[PDB]
Amino acid sequence: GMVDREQLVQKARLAEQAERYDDMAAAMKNVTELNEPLSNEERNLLSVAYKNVVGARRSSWRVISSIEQKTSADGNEKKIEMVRAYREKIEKELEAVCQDVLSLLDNYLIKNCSETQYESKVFYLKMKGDYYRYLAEVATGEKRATVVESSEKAYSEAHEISKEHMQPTHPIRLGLALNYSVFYYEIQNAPEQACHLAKTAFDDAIAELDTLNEDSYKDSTLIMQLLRDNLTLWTSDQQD
Amino acid sequence: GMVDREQLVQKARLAEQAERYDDMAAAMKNVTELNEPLSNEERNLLSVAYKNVVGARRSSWRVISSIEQKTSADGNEKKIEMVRAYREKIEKELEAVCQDVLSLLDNYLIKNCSETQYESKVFYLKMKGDYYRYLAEVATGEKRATVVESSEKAYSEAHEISKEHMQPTHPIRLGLALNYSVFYYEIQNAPEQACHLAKTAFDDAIAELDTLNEDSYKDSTLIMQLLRDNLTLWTSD
Amino acid sequence: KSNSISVGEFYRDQRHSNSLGPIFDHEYITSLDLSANELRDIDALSQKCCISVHLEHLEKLELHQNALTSFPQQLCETLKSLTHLDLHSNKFTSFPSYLLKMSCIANLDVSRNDIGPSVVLDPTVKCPTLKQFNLSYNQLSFVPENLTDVVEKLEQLILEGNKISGICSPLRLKELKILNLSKNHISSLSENFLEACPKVESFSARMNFLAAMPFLPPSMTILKLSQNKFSCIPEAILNLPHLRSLDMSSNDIQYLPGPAHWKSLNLRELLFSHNQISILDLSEKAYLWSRVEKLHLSHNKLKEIPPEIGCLENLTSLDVSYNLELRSFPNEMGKLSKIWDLPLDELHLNFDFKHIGCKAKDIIRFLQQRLKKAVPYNRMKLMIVGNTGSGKTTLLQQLMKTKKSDLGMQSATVGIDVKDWPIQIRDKRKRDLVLNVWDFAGREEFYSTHPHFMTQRALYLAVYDLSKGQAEVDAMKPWLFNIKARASSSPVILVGTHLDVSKACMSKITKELLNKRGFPAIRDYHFVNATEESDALAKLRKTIINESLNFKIRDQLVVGQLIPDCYVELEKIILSERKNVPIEFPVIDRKRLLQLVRENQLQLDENELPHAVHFLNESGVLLHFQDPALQLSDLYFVEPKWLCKIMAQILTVKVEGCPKHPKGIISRRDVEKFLSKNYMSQYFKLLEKFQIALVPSSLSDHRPVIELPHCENSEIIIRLYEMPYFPMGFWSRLINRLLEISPYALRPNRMYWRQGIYLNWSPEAYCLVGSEVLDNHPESFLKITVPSCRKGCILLGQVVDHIDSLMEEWFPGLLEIDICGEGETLLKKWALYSFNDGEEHQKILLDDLMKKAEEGDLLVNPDQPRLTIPISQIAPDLILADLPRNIMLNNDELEFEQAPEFLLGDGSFGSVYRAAYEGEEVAVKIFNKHTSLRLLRQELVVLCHLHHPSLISLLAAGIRPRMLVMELASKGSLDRLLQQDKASLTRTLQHRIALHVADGLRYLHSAMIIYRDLKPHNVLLFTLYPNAAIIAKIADYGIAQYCCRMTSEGTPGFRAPEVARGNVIYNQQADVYSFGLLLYDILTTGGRIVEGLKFPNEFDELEIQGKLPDPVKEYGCAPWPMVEKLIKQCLKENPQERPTSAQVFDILNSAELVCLTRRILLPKNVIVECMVATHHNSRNASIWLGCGHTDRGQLSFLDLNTEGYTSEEVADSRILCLALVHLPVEKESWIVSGTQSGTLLVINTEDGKKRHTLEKMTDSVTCLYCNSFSKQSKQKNFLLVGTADGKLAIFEDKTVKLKGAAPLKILNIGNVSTPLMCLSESTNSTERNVMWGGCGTKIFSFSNDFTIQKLIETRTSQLFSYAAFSDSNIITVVVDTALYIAKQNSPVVEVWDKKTEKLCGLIDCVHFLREVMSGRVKTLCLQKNTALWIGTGGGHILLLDLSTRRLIRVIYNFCNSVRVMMTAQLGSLKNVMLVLGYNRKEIQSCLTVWDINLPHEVQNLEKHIEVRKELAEKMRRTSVE
Ligand SMILES: Nc1nc2c(ncn2[C@@H]2O[C@H](COP(=O)(O)OP(=O)(O)O)[C@@H](O)[C@H]2O)c(=O)[nH]1
Repeated sequence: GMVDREQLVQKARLAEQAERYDDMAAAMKNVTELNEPLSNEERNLLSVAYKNVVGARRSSWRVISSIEQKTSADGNEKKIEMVRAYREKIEKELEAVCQDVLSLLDNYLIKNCSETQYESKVFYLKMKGDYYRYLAEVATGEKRATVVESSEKAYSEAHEISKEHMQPTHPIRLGLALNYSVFYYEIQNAPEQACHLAKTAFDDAIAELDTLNEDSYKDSTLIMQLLRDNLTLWTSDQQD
Repeated sequence: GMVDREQLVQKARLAEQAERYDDMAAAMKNVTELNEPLSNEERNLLSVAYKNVVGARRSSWRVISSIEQKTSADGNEKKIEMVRAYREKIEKELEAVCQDVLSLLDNYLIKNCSETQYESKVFYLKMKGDYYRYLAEVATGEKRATVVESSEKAYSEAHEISKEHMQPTHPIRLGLALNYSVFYYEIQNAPEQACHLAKTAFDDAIAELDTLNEDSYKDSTLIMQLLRDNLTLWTSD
Repeated sequence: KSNSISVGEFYRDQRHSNSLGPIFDHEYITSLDLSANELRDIDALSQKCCISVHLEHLEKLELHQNALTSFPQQLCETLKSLTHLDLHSNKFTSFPSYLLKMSCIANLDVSRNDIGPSVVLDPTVKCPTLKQFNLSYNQLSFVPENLTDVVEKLEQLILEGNKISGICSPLRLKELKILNLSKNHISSLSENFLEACPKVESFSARMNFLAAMPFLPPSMTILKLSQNKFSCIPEAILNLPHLRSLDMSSNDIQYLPGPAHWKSLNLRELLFSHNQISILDLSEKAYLWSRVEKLHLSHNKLKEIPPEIGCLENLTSLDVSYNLELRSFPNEMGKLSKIWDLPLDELHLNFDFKHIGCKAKDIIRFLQQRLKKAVPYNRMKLMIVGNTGSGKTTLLQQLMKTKKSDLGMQSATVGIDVKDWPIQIRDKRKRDLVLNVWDFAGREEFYSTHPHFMTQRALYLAVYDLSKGQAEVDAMKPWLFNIKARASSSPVILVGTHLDVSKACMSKITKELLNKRGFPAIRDYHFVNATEESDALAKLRKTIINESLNFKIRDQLVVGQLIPDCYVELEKIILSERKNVPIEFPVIDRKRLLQLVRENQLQLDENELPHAVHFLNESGVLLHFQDPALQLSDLYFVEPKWLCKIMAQILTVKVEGCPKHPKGIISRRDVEKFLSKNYMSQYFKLLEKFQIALVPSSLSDHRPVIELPHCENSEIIIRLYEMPYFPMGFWSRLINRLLEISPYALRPNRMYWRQGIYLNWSPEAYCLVGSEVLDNHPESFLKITVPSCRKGCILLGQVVDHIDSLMEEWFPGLLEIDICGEGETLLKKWALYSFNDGEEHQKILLDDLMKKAEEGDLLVNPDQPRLTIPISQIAPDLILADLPRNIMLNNDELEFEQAPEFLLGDGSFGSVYRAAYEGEEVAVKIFNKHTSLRLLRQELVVLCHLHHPSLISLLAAGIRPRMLVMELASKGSLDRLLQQDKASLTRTLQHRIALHVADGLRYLHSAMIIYRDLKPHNVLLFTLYPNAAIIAKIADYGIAQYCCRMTSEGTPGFRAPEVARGNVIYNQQADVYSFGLLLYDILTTGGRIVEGLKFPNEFDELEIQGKLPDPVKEYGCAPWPMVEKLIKQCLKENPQERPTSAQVFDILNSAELVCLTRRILLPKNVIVECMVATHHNSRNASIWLGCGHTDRGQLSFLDLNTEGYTSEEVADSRILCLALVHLPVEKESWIVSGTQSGTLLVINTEDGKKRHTLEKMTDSVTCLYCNSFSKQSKQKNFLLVGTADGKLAIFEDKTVKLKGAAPLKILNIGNVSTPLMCLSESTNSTERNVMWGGCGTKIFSFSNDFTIQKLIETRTSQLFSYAAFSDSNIITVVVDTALYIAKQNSPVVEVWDKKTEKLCGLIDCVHFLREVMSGRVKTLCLQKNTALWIGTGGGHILLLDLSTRRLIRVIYNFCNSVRVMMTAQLGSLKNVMLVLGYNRKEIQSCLTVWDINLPHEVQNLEKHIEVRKELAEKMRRTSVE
C-alpha cells in the first residue's frame, strides 16, 4: 500500500532484481504521475521496464505471425481462425501498453521538459518514436500510415535536437541513430537512407573518440559495435 | 464432450510456442476440468506449463529472500518492511498458483485414475509432492510441518507404486526418485537419506541398462546425469 | 532481426540443486569350381555316368586346394578340349605324365604339389599345346628332362621355390617368354644353359647362389636376380640390347659400371638395394640413361650423389635412404620434377624435413629454387630463459648495447618480448649474422605457453641470480630439464647475473651436480655483472657469437645454411611489411600475402608458399599454423611479439564480479580491447586451441580429498611414470589432451586438479591420473590407477597411449635412450604389483621394459614360482587385452607356420601369409619391426570398430610374435582378375563389385573416414559367382596406416586432380574420383593399366585432367555408356560438383542401372513417334525411326554401333508408324511404312532407291504389324495395316515386292468415327497365334480365319469411377493370361479376361504415382511372361508384375516425358528394350537403351539389398555388445 515516490522507485528496484516487469511498469506509471521531472536513474528504470514489457509481447507477436504465415498455406479454417484470434489478442495487448506509454510521454514527460533540458526531450522523443514503431509493426493500412508519420515526425525532431546540442559520441544520440535507422530499414523500406544516417553517425563518433573519457569511451563502443554490425548486415546484401 | 477440447489443446500448443505460460495454464486447467483422462502429451504440457509459471515465481522468491537476508543486517526499517511486503506478495502469488494446481490435481486428476493405471497415478503423486515441497520452500511453522507431511505421504505412495509395478529405468520412476531425493536433502535436511535413495535408484537403473531400447536410452540417461550430479554434489564434504 | 537497443537497458548493463528439467522427448557350361570342397578322390567322375559326355567341352576347371592324389588316367582321356587345367595343393607324389595326352591343353597349373625328387617326362607323348607349365614350389631335384622333346611351344615355365641342386640340362627349348628359378638351391648355370632360347624376356632367378650369366641372349627384357652372392655384375648382362629392368637387391657388390658399359637404350628400373656401393658414376655420359625411371639405392654406403643425376629426367622413384652418410642432395635434381616418391629414412640433411608436408615433391622444388640462386642464411635463435626474475631484461638490454634504456625501472616480462638485433662482426668474415632474442617469462604463471616456442634450432641461455647462491641454482634444474626435453642437441650457456651483490662457490655445484647428469650440453658458463659494460660482457659476447657459429647440429653448420634467394627476398618483404601492419591486429590474411607476393617480382607459386612459411617460422619471423584442427591457416602472424604479448594477457588478469565459477574456470566472455583497429573471433578461440586455457594454469594447485570406491590392492592396478621433473607444458597439455576417454554414453564426473583428473563413471570404472611425491625421493611421479575390470583395462590402454603420445610428440628429449653412459632414458615407467591378494603391505616395482621383454610367456612369476600373477591384470597395455574380447589371438588353435613361402602366396613376396584358424583358412599378416606396439594398437583400436560386410574384418591378433589375422581373399586382389582373368568378367559382376566398394565408401564416409587410397590392388575379392551376398572387399588397412603415421599421396595412376597437385586439402570427392577411376578400369577390364605400365608419366599426366578417352573407342568392350555418365559426373575437376558417395551408391543401388545400357541424344529439334528394331541381322542391329517435326514424311535411319543419324525425306505426308517384314528367300528385309495420306510405302534394307508404294489407302495409317502364320504347312508371314477406319489391308510376306500389292483379306472392322490404332500378338504359340487388335474403344480378335472372334466392349463398365477414362479411343493392348487396355489420356489401366470377358482388375497409375512425390499413360509394353511396363506421360517408369504384386519399382529423375516403349536385340546382347524420352530445358528426344534381362535381377538384386541391409544391421550388435 506504499504510495510515495521513494517507496515506488525502490519497489521498481526490487522488481528489476525480481524479474517481474509488470509491477515495475505500474511503479513508473505512478512515479511519472507524480508529475516530477525524472532523474537519470528513474528514467533508466522506466525505460528498461517498459522496454521489457513491450519486448515480451513483441516476441510473442512475431512468433505467432510466423506460425500464421506457415499455416496459411495448408488452409484449415479452424486453425487459422484461432491463430488470428490469438494474434488479435496479442495485438490488442500491445496497443494497450503502447497507448499507455505514448499518453504518458505526451502528457507528462515532454510537457514538463524545459527548453534547456535537451537530453531529456530527446530521450522522450526517442522512446515515443520507438513505441510508434512497435505499433506500426502490427498496424496495417491507414492506422499504419498515421503511426509511421507520427514516428517519423518524432524521430526527425529528436535527430534535429540531437544534432544541435548533443555531441555525436553521446550514447543517447547513438541509440537514437540506431533506432532511426532501424525505422528507415524496416518500416520505410529505404535501406539507403538508413545506411547513410548510420554511416554519418559512425564517422561523427570516429571524429570525437580521440578525446573521450574511458567511462564515456566504453559507453560509446558498446553501442558502436552494434551499429557497425547493423551496417555490415545491411551492406552485405546489396545489388547482386 | 460439450466443449471443444482440440481447440484448447491447440491453443496451449501455440502458447508454448509463444511463451505465454499463463494462457496455457488456464487452457490446460479448463481441459482437465472437462473431466476426462488426459493423454501423455496433454498431461506433460500441463506439467511444463504449470512448472514454468510456478518456477518463475520460485526464482523471484529466492532472489528477494536473498536480498532480504543481505539487507536485514543494515538495520533499515523502511528497506526491511518494503522487502518483507514484496516477499509476502510473491508468496501469496505462489500460494494462489499452488492451491490452484493442488485442487486441480486432487479434485480432478488423481480421482479419475483406475487401479491398473500405474503411470498416471505415479505421475500425479509426483506432481503433488513437487508442489507440496514448493510450498515448503515458502511455508514456515506448523503449516510448514503439515505441507512436508503431505509431501512425504504422497512421495511414499508414488515411490511404492512405481517400485512395485514398474522398472527402475522408466523416466517417470527415476524422476520420482530425483524429486524424492531432493525433498529429503533440501526440505528434510537429511543428506544421508537423500543419498541412500539416490544411489538405490542409480544402481537399480544400472542393473538393467543392457536391454534398454535406444529410444528410452537418452530419456533415462539425460536425467540419470542429474541423479549422479546431485550425488556428487551432496557427498562433497 | 535488426539490432535495436533500449539505451536504458544499455545503462542497466550457485547451482544449489538439480531437479526435474522438462526433457519431454518431442551351350555346355565351361567353368566349374571345385576348390573349396575337400575332395580326397575324383574317381567318381571318371566313370561312364550321365555327366561323362558333358565333360568333353570344359576348357576350364579348378581342382586346387583339395586333397586329390594320383589324378585318374580315365578322366584325363575323358575330355579332349580342356585348355585351363588348374589344380594345386593336391596331395600327389609324382607327375602323372599322362595328363599331357589330350589334344589341345594349356595353362596346366600345378603350383604347390609335393612332386617327387624327379619329374622326368615320358617321351611317348608329343603334345606342344602347353603354354604354362607351372612347377611352382615343388620338392624337385632336377628340371624335367624331356621338356625339349615333348612340349615345344612352351612359353611360361615357372619352377620357383624348388630344391633343384645339380646343374640342369642345356634346355633346348625355343619358345620361352618368362623364366623363373626363384628360391632354388643352384650352384651355377652351364655355358649352354640359355644358348638355345632366343626368345626369353623375363628370366628371374631369386634367392639362389649364382655367380655369372652364361651368354644371355639379346632377347632379354626383364631380369630378376636379387638375393645372390656376387662381387660385381658380370658383363653378360652389360651387353643385352633390349634389357628393360634389373633387380639386383640383397647382393654384395662394390662397383656399378657407368653408362658406357651397359650398351642398352631401354633401361627403366634399376634395383641395387642392400648392397655396398661407394660411387654412383654418372660423369662420362649422363644422357645415356635418359629413360631410366626407377633407381633404388637404399641400405648402401653412398658417399654423395653426383651432380650429373640432374640429366635422367625420366627418374620417377628414387631411393637413397638408410645411407647414414649422404648429408647432401645436389641442387641439380630440382630439374627432375617427375618424382612422386623419395623416402628420407635414416639420413640427415642440411635442412629440416617432414614438418607437415615434404611429400617428396616440395623437396624437388626447394632444390630447384636453390639451384636458381643459393645464398647463405644467418638467423639463429637466442632464447633467454630465467626463473621468476634474474638478469634477463637487464642482461639483454646491455648485451644489445642499447644506450638509451629509457625506462629507469623496467617491469616484469610478459609473454616472450621477441626482439631482433643485428651483429656485424668487425673481422675478416663479413658475415653479418642477425639472430632473434626471446626473453621468455620468468614468472611461473606463464609456464604453460613457453614449450610452444622451444625449437630444436636455438642457442638457449639461462640466468642464475647468484645473490641466492648454491640455493637458487637448485631451482633452475627444471629449466635445463625442459631444454633437454624440447631440444636435445641445443647448446645452453648458463650465465651468472650478480657479482656486485656479494657466494661465488656456485661453480663447484654447477660442475659437480648440474654439469653432465641427464642435462643438456652445457657448453660454457659465465658470471657477468649484467649492470654495466665490462670485460666480462665482452667475453660473454665473444662466447655467444663463437657458440652460435659452431652450432653444427648433425655437423651441418646452421649459422651458414644454404637456401634459395627467393627465401631471402620473401623474408625481406615480410620484414618491410612488419612496419606497415595495423598495431591493433598485426595478423595478415592469406589474400594479403598473395597480394604482397604479386606486388613484387617473387618466383614462388601457391605451392612453394607452404614450405617457405614453415622454414621462415623455424627461423623466427612469422608463426603460421597449418594444422587442420586449428582452423586458422588463413591467418598469418607477422611480428609475433604482438601475438605472444596478447596470448599471455589472460594468464595475468582475471576479474569476476561474483564467484560464479571456481578459480581456474572461466566462462566464455569477450573483451573488446582494441576497437576497429576486422574483429575476428578465430584468434579468440585459438586462445583455447593452443591448449593454453577453463584455465589449467592457476587451477586449485592443492589436490582435493578423494576416496576410491575400492582400494583392496587387488581389484586396482597402478602404473608409475617416475621422471626427474614434470615439464612446464606437460600437466596442462596432458589434462587437455585427455579431454574425454571413452570406455567402449553419459559424460563422467570430471575433476580438474592442477596435476590430476580423476574422471569416473561408476564404482566399476575410474581413472586417476594423479601426481604424488614419495618421501625420500626428490623425483616427481605420475601415479595412474584404474580398476581391474574390462572397462578399466580399456581406460588404462587409452590413457597410457595418450600420455606416451604426448611425450613422444612434444618432449623427444626424455623418451630417448642415451647410449652414452647408461640407458637412463629419464622416464622410468614403473609398474606396481602385489603377490598377496589384498593387504599385501607393499607394492613391488618392476620396470616396464623388462616386463615387455617377458613377452615369451603370458604369466609372470617371482623366484618363488608357486604363486603367480597374470600380466594382463598388472599391465593390460603390453598384452593386447584392452580391446574388445572377441579379437583375442587364441594361439592354441592357430595352425600357423611362418617358415614356408608357399603359404606366402597372398601377395608377391609380401608380408601377408596363409594359415588355419578356428578350422577355416585365413590370411595372416606378419608385422615387421617398423610398426611399434603403440602404433600397432593405435591401428587396431580404430580397426576394431569398422565391421562392414564389403570390408576386410579383423578376426584375431596377438603377441609372440606380432601379427594380424584378417579374412582370406580366396580370389585375391581385383587387379590380377582384371588383368589376366577378364573372361570371368561378364558385364554383370562389375556392377556388384562397384556396389560393394560404393557401400564401403558410403559407410566409411558416414564414419567421417575417407580411404584416400583406392586402387584395384585394394579391392579384395572372395567369389566370382555374381549372385552372391559378399563379393567385393576393400582393405581397411590403408586408412589405419594413414592415420597411424602422418602412401597418403596416393598412387600416381589412380589419383584425384586435387590430391596430386597438393594445393588444396583433400575430401571425399577424391574418393569419388578414385571410385570413378575404378569404374573406368573395370569397364576397360584392365585396359588402361596395361597401357600405363609401359608409359607411367603419361599414364599419370593424362588422367590428372578430366580428359580420359572414350572407353568404347580406345578399348574393345561393351559400351554401357550409362555408367560412363556416372564416371563423367565423378570425373569432374570441381570437387563439390562430383556426387557424394551416398548418391552414387543409391543410383547404383537401383537395379535398373546395370540393365540400362545407354542413352542417345538425337540432334537438335526433331520429333519422332515411331520405331522398329532389326532382329534378323543380329550381328549388328540398327534402329529405324520416323519423323514428326515435318508434316511430310522423312525416314530417319539411325545406327547403334556408330550412333550415326541420317534423315531422308520419303513421303509427302508425315509417317506415323513403321514395320519390318523379312523374307527368308532372296535374303532381304523390306521396310514398309504408313502415313496420314494412306500411302503404304515399301523400301529395301540396303537399297535406298528401290521404293514402290502400295495401294493408296483412303485414310491415315495408324499401325503396321508383321505376324507369324505358318498355316500353309510352311514358313509363311502376312502383313497387317492399322488405319483410321478399321479396314484391314492384310498382305502376304512375298507380295510386298510388286507395286501396289493386292490385299488378301480386306477387313473393314471399324467405322469413320471408330478408327483402329493398335495391334498385338499372342504370348504363346499353342493357340495358333490368336491376334488381338483394338479399334476405337472395343477390343476384337481373329485367327487364320480372319473373322471377328470377339466383340468385347469396354465403355459399358459397371465400376464407373470416371467416364472418359473408359469412353475414349484405345491406345495399347497386350495379349497374356489377362488383357491390359489403356485409353487415350487414361492414367488407369483396365484388366480384362479372354474367356469371361470381365474387368478382373483396374490398376491406376496415379494410385502409385502420388505416393512417391501431370502423369498419365503414354505407351505400353509387356514382357514374355514376367513383368509389365507402363510408360507414364512424365519421366517415371513403373515395373508391373502381373503375377502377384502390382508395383515393383518406380524409376524417375532420368527424363521428363516417356514417348516410346518397345524392345529389341543387339549384338550378342539379345533382348534389350528401348525408350526415347525427353529432357526439356526445344525438344530433345533422348533415345535410351535398357536391357530387358532384369525382371529376375530387378527382384534378385533387391533380394541382395534386403539381405544386404539385414547383415549391415545385424552384426553391428558386435559394436553394442
Ligand atoms: N641492484 C642490482 N639489481 C639487479 C642486478 N642484476 C639484476 N638486477 C635486477 O633484476 C631486475 C631484472 O628484471 P627481470 O628478471 O629481467 O624481469 P623478468 O624478465 O620478468 O624476469 C632489474 O629490476 C634489476 O634491478 C644487480 O647486479 N644489482
